[PDB]
Amino acid sequence: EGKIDEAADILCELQVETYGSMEMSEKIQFILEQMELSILKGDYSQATVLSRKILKKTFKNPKYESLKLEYYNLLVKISLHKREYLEVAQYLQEIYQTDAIKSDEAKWKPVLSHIVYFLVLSPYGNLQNDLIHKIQNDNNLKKLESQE
Amino acid sequence: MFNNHEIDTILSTLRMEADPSLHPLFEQFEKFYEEKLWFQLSESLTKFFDDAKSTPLRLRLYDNFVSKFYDKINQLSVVKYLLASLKDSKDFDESLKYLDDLKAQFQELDSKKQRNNGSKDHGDGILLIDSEIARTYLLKNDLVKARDLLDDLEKTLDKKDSIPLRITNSFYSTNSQYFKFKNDFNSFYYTSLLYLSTLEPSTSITLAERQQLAYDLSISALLGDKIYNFGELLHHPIMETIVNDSNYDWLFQLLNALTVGDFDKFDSLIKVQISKIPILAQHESFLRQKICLMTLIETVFVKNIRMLSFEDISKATHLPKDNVEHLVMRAISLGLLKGSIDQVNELVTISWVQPRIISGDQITKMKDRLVEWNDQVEKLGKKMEAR
Repeated sequence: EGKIDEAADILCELQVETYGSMEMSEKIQFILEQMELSILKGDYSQATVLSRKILKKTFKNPKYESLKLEYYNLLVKISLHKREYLEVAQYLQEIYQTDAIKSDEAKWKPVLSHIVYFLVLSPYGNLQNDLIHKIQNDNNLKKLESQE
Repeated sequence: MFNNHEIDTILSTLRMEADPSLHPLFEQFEKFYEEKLWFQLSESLTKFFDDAKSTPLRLRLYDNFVSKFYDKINQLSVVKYLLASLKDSKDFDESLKYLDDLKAQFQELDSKKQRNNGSKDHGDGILLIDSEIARTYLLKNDLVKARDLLDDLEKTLDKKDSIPLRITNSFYSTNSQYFKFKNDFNSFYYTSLLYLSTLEPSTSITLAERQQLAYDLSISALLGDKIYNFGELLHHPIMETIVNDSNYDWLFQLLNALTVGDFDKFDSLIKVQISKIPILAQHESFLRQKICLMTLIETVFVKNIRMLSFEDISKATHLPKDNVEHLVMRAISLGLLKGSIDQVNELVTISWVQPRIISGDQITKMKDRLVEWNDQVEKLGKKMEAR
């Protein structure tokens, strides 16, 4: 219908009321709808707080890469609106570790390029020092070499 | 000829009465093919001495001797030549097969003692075997996989390590080939130099191995600027374990060119193989500044003087001031200079960075200084003694 405001509100009451932590798979979906609604509304904040809480919970539990990536895809759309490049680098840095183990290196080597590349955009990076050292940052792909 | 049979019998018989690894028809083949003092391989202590003056082919013939071997002389001895034979015969496809045939924990540990690796002398199989699989794949195939193999050679090296030179020299040789491929010539120059110093006391003192490694050293020094200048070349041999000419002519000319700083002498020394490469020419200017800088600084240094002008460095390089300004700025970035350039004073105030090494001139001067210092201190000491 186009009732963005009304959908966002009904979702907000629900997720807290249903679940502290009992079932993640169902909780995460509801959270996903909210995030989508939150970008359009201009209400940046509610999503950011929700993304942070859910992420911690999933990492502690049995891990699944997929879930994480879905949090991130929404976040960056909010991040563009603000503009904290540091913020995107960190959030992507922790998902890089989940990618390391689980996922094949074709996804992985572009993610590496992307984190160093957010850190170029912003002035300095503490974080950058850690990444430049790696041995998979200075071989392989074109894109890795260009970035180093 | 007939030395295969003569040696092998007398040693087999002398030890245990039944000839334990010798069998009559294996001997017949090796006699038939060869006509030399050395045989392509042999058995026991004799195998060490007796290497091919052609190509080992009788490596498959030897495997029969390997099942029989242990009773006569130990198991640890087998890999020393047999895995090295496979690397020499340049058959890629068979080299790969045998490492899987012999492998690890199937003939390489029942009750024997483990030392690992066997380039020179001998040890247990495993760490040798790992070096061979990794070497044959690196040359053959993808770079990305050649790196992953390097990493595995690395984790195994760290876990288990030995007191002989054999392990160290194996790690060095495997990695060097990779660098040679890459345009990372500076890292190749660091690597090949390390291998040089391990090599000359022991392990691979065959002339072939000195000659290839030397050639790689000369090409890399010119391409790089990674570690000091031509002092490293004087101390260790790449022109006096082997030839002084035929692409080691270039070395003596490199020494003349660096001191003088002539571009023409740089142009003439390089021949087509080394020259075509895009890498060298930038790195020629880097080597020239470092050497010239070391000469001016020693001169002024006699107490604590480190002030050298734009004019001294411009002169040395034979480039105007503006080219030098950009050039020093690139060189400080690297950290080959740890002084600082004050643009509008037109003076460079330099905080030491120089290595100061290889002495003959420096010792005479040092001796003079040591004495002076001792006197200065002595007076201080006298005053304390007094009250």
